[PDB]
Amino acid sequence: GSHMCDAFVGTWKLVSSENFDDYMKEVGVGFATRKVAGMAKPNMIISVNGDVITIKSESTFKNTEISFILGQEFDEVTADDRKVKSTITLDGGVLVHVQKWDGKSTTIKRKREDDKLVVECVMKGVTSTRVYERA
Ligand SMILES: O=c1cc(CCl)[nH]c2nc(-c3ccccc3)nn12
Repeated sequence: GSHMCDAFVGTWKLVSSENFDDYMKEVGVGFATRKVAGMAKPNMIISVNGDVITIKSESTFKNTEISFILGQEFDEVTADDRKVKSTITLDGGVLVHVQKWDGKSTTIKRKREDDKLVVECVMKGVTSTRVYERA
């Protein structure tokens, strides 16, 4: 077993969002993508197999999947079609995901809080909070 498995593994559904449109604006997502992505109610599937973590997002907008080893940079094509260099670490029980592209950076933190999995996305000074519960 691991901390990761106990905390995060499973299937999660989006229950609330705050400031997601504003976050996407800051990131540079265009109007039509923001509108359609903002309507999505994704299920997010986290699994662990050895050192490899997989995060899969299924929605009516886009289905995405990343697999990675903590601390090891990888190339990620985001749902909004940015080509980014990503590194994900586990810091004090929080999954911290940094994406770098075009001289820009954004950080996505995923943590447990009570029965929720809380996703905080930060771009410059703008934060969006997305709350998931077990499916
Ligand atoms: O709703 C979002 C938005 C972003 C980045 Cl824009 N990333 C993200 N990751 C997740 C998520 C939620 C639950 C489990 C795994 C991942 N939700 N989520």
